Amino acid sequence: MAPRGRYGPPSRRSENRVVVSGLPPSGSWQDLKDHMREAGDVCYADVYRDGTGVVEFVRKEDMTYAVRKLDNTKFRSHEGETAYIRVKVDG
RNA sequence: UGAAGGAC
Repeated sequence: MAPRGRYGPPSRRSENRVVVSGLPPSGSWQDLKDHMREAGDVCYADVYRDGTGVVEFVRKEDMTYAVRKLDNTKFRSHEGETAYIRVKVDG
């Protein structure tokens, strides 16, 4: 998606970010959108390969919704396993 | 996170 082969804003940018912690080592930015889609129209995510990452939606209200209904609930990844996530406000 | 995105 609109690559540049160099450092910079990855692909979808944001406005209303929230952390996603407790994530399995299987997680990635690609799978975070494929699941927070429940909370709303997530458009960007980022991952730190260490059990933490971030995600954002087209509307800031869908974000606080993702850390009140999609916090402390199941999440899934391409590796074939699942774990809870502890969404946070941002950091 | 050696530098970005659909990676599988």
